[PDB]
Amino acid sequence: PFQCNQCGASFTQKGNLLRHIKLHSG
Amino acid sequence: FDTSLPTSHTYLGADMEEFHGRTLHDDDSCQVIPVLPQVMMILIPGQTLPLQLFHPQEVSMVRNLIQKDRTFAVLAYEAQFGTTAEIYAYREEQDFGIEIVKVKAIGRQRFKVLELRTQSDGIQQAKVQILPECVLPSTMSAVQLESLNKCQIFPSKPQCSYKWWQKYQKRKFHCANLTSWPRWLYSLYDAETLMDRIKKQLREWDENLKDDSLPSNPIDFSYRVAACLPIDDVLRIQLLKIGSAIQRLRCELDIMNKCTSLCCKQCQETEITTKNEIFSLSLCGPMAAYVNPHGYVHETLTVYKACNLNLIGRPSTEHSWFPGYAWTVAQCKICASHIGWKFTATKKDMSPQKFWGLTRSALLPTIP
Amino acid sequence: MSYNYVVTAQKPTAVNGCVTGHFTSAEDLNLLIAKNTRLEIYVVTAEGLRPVKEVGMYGKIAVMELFRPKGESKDLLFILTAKYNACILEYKQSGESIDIITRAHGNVQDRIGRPSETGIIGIIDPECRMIGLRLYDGLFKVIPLDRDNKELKAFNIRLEELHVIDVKFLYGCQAPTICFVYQDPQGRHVKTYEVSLREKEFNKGPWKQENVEAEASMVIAVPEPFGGAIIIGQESITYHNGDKYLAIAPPIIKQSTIVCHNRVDPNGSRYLLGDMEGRLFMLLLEKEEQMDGTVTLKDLRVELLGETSIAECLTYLDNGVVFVGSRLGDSQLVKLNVDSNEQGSYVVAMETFTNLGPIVDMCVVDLERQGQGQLVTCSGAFKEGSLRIIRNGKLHIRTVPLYESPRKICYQEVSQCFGVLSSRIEVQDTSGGTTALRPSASTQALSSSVSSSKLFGEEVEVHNLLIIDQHTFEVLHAHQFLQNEYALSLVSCKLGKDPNTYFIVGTAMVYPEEAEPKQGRIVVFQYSDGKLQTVAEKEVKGAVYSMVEFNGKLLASINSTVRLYEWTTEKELRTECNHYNNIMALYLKTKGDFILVGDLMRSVLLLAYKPMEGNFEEIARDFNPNWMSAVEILDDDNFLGAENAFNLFVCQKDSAATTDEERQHLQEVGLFHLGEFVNVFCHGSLVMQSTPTQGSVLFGTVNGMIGLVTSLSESWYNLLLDMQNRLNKVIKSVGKIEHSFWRSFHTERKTEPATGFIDGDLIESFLDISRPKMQEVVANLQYDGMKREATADDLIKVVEELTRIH
Ligand SMILES: Cc1ccc(NC(=O)NCc2ccc3c(c2)CN([C@H]2CCC(=O)NC2=O)C3=O)cc1Cl
Ligand SMILES: [Zn+2]
Ligand SMILES: [Zn+2]
Repeated sequence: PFQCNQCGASFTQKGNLLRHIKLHSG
Repeated sequence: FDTSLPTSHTYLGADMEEFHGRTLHDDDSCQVIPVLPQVMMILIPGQTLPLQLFHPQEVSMVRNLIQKDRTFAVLAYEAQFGTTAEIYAYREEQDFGIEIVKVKAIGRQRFKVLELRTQSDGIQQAKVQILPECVLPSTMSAVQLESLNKCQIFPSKPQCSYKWWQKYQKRKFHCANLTSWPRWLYSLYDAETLMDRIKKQLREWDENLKDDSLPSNPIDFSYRVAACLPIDDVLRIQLLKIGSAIQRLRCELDIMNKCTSLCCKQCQETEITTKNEIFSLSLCGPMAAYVNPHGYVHETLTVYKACNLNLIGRPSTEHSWFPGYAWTVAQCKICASHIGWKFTATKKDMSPQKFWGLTRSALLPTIP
Repeated sequence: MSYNYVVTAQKPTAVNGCVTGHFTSAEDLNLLIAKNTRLEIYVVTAEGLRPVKEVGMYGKIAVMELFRPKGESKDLLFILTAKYNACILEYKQSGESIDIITRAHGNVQDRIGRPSETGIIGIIDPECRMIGLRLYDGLFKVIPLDRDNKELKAFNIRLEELHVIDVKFLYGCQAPTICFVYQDPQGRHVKTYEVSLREKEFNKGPWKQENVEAEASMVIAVPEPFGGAIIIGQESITYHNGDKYLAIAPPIIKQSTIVCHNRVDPNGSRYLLGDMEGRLFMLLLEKEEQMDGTVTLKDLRVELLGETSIAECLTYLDNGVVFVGSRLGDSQLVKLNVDSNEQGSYVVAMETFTNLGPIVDMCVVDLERQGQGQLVTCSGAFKEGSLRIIRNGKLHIRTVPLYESPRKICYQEVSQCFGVLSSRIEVQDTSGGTTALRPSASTQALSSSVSSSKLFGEEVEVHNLLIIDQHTFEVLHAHQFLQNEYALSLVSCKLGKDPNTYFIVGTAMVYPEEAEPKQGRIVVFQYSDGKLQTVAEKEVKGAVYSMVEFNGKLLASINSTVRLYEWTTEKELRTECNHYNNIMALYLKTKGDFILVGDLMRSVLLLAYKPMEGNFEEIARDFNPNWMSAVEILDDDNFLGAENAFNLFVCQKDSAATTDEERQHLQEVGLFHLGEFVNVFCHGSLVMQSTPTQGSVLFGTVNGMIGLVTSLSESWYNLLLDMQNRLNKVIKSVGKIEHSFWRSFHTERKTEPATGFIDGDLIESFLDISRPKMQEVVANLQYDGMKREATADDLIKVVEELTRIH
């Protein structure tokens, strides 16, 4: 259900997307 | 594959407003221009840029700019150098309550920051001077025998090409015997020869027509080549800083000849691709620019194969830049950083059947 | 903070213009020769040229023509400058005083435009009614010619054909008519126009366009009674007169291309031609009387008169005496006999004129005086190359022919010999190998050798190293390199603790398939016992553009790398350090521990050597897109260079700058318009060895001019600048051309006033003016420990002291 706004990948756990966001960030 | 399609950015929605008039400022003149905050790319003159305006303040600013010169500025980040962008394509649908504005612009000129100011509203203004574009005369225009001046005009260009180029070099740089350098040294600072060499290099990435695909002006040709080279932000800004066309052409040729490896930016050691695999699928060149559903801009480069990547997600045709293709998210095998997507066709009889589109940002050129 | 002083030690000698006519007197025949900035007027007699007048102009003469408008006893002169200064002059003689008075003057530059590829063209209508100039593509400038046009007002006319190759007015036409050969995608064509002054327009000409040969390059206007035009290309010569059309394709002229011509008979029965290889041909037109009195052309013929110097412009004087001016060799006077000699040549040489240009390299040596220097230069090209020895007596000049193209030279004192890099052309052999064209100095040496190998009819370059005795200048030895090898640099020096002396040569391997060479050699030879032996050899992946000796080590430039080599006791080159640049290091100079690196687009770089770290360290840089031809170091702070538009510039570094950025950038503190393409710089002097001037730099240029540059103190610079300003208001310049405009820094896009340079010629001209003018000049002036009203005597003494340097 979860999906990253930037890369578009689909995730399932909130922590997964939280850590994913850091990859393409400042 | 009819490489014409990706240029049109048909995924925007078509039915786009068109403008015919263009405006050019004066060289060395100082002008005040607004700066859009969302944009972050290092725009180059002649390159097309799509954008999706969401926030109400920037939407209103764009609406106002429509009737105005339709121009703004993009800063190549601290900001010292930037590029003016003229907006030519505009559309608004307003669906979903929010005002989703879709725009397409093109770079016009290069400027240097003189002063930057911030207003209460939130948008930023900047006064800047327009850097000039300098073109040098023929290197043999200084030393010359006037009697031989009648031999400068050559017959129209048609194995055969090699012989014609040898004759051209032997005849144009004759008076080089009056200086302390040979002809082949002067040939390295020639616009036509460098352009021909760059055409030969590009021929391996496409089956395009030489006459129509590229312009005949050294400045336009140099900017077009620069707009389609997988180089870092530092390299691109260094290219932009260059003033003369000959220097830019030489730098582009050096980059093409030397830089052969493309590695993960984050890792800096995980090799990803080799230049030999670089192939173009859009007339714009091997690397193009697109916009995601949420408006973020991405520079994408097409390659037949990749390596050291992990695939997540499932194929989906939603909002795909490439018509008739799906995508799955590709992360670095080491750092898991996004590198791009894998595109696989859903219909057969496609050249190719699958490939990879890697974002420019994650790339890092490496010289073996 | 430069305060430099530049003077000319040898006036230019290369000839780029020659015209004949009754100029100084209607009863006299005059020959005018234009050599860059100099105009020489001779009177031709039975014995030969008798010099009469010689003047210098504030410009490079680009167009020169003699015309005689109705109502004039004798012809006038029309001159144009590369800066678009146009002037109409008359020769007036009053008693024993001779002067040139400017009938008219003006500037014919356009604010916006692009100079044509083929260059400036000027023409005068035969009836003497207008002047037609071609300067920018797509436009044709017309100056009406009237007695009350002293301002030279001109008007432009639109021209549809962008690429005009040639254009000339036609004789015997009712209204001003011009025939021109142009090019377009279809091919090359010849077309005619009639110029209307009343409406300032073009009108359809007599005969319509005719498709011409795909290489037509020369147009000659045949005078009455034949009229029409003659078009000369590589493989044929044609004559067009409208309905008439007569062409020939002789098999003699296909060897080379004709690049000059000159009418001989007043009625146009015959004409001369010369090609790039020196051949001199005579073209004959056969006259037909028709059957009703009217005459018409009947046939054309070509005959090879013979061989001479590489002609730049021919001219026929009288009684078979032909003056052949050359930009590469020596101008000659030759005689055309009616009977050929044993060989077959019809031309017999009579005289010769010295011509040092083009000077591709030079050196300063002390042969016998031990206190006074002398100059050795490599002049000429092709079969005109030679060595010139120059010493103060006017300058005494000695010549040593080589019959091939020299490129570099150096002096080895120990062995009393000169080492010269040279090249010659060989025609490919259908059976394999190569064949020489003539006996050159590289093949007549007493002893010869060929380098050991390692790793059709088209010209091929063969490079050689020649060892020449310093006394008899005989070719002691010759050495030949491999095939497809190009020798670039030459150096003589010791290395390390080795007490011997060597010649060090850099070569690049070049093939007609790759842009960059990507392979080359460095070779160390030793000369002794009358024999040359290869002491050492090394291979480098690149081309060695330049080399220098650096505190007992060897500094080389390989593509974009600067490499320092040390000499080991085993007689081998061991790498010491490297430094990678972004620019091809063409020009290398050194002084103390500082190094100056330059490329072909004026990208100057300063480097220093750190013994503690044993590696280089960038100090300062200066990048500005423009063509550079040379660079030299004056002292630890100032640097001199020659750049596009025949300009000199001087850059400086501020040692005491507060911030790193300020001291990381070079300042431009000197600009000057020399008017010559400087080719080589050197340190030395030609006078016997506390003085106002410190240092001395000799520069040699393409036209054959030698110039001298020195430094000055601030007070002297101010005094000389004030004197220059005062003098500019009392000197009657020819054509009324402002000195400041002439010496202003010039390019295609920028133009700035001259600063930091004092023109030596103008200052030294102070002695020629009359005493009352001298008194007027120094009026209300201060001079030196308490400043006082300056007197003419003090300035005269100062000027003599200054002119004593050169
Ligand atoms: C109104 C709305 C409805 C649905 C979604 N869905 C999503 O963002 N769903 C996740 C999603 C987000 C961003 C992107 C993608 C999917 C796919 N993609 C690339 C793939 C390669 C290509 O060629 N075209 C692309 O654009 C993105 O940039 C969003 C909105 Cl704003
Ligand atoms: Zn993401
Ligand atoms: Zn990674």
